[PDB]
Amino acid sequence: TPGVEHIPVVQIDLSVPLKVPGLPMSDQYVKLEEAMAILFAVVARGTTILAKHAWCGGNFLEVTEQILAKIPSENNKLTYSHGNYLFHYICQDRIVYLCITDDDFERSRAFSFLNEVKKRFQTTYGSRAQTALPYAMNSEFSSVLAAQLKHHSEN
Amino acid sequence: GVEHIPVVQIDLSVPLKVPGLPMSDQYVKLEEAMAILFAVVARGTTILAKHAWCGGNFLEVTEQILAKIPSENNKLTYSHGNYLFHYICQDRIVYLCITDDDFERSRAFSFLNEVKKRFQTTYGSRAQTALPYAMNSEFSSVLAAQLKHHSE
Ligand SMILES: [Pr+3]
Ligand SMILES: [Pr+3]
Repeated sequence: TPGVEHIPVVQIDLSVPLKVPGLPMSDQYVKLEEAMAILFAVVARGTTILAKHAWCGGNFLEVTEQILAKIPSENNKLTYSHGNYLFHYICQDRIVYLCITDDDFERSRAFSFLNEVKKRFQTTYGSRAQTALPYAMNSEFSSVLAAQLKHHSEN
Repeated sequence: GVEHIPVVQIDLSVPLKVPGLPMSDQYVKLEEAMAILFAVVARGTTILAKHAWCGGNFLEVTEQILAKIPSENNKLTYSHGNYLFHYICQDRIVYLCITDDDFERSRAFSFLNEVKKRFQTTYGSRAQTALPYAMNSEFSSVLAAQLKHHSE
């Protein structure tokens, strides 16, 4: 095969630079197909959902009802693993902030998302969340959830 | 950081189904010196065939690249971040590929010359006029085969 240093290498700028999916540590790694990020997010109290949002199709409420039934009411944080998906939540003052993500998504990014959502939900709705009825916050908040889902799934 | 937070296996009666996602997660350790990641044939800003080997915003970037390339014949490599973009423009048709920053450029241009030869013998003068993605269904697989070959 022939010779090429007569051909220069030019530095250029890009508005949207190239992002190859890989791993969050090392950079000799590539995924041969797409990684997806946060698929679904829900705020709940115990077994009662208050707001939600999904990015695409999925039996998210079916699964969410099964999850919430398992989570203890005492404060804590945790990740559940099933098939190719992970479920991350924070329970605080009995309110659960949960999301569902590709197995290939960085957990730390997931919990940052959850902390952010919590901060906004708590500043927006305060004590109301302790008593509010099913889906009470959904019409207003789902769109907050959708914007954060987008934000944290890119950057 | 979240290493302290455990990861627990659970079981479900009715498990999660999300249609429209890829069948699996395949990660490779990257042959930085033998890894052509993407290849595209275009006329000016109009793409005619393409093929990607791995995940990436290749069409996003490709639109930004083609915008920069002058129409007169020439060959060149562009550098951005950890990647290089190598092209041959000939009779306005652009043959471009994307690779790591440490890849052997001579291998890239060999690939590009090969692809050009085939595209030109297969499609001849059509390339001057053919509509967007017109050659893609049939040629992407030629691109994929050569991509595989020149990466090994
Ligand atoms: Pr996956
Ligand atoms: Pr490198």
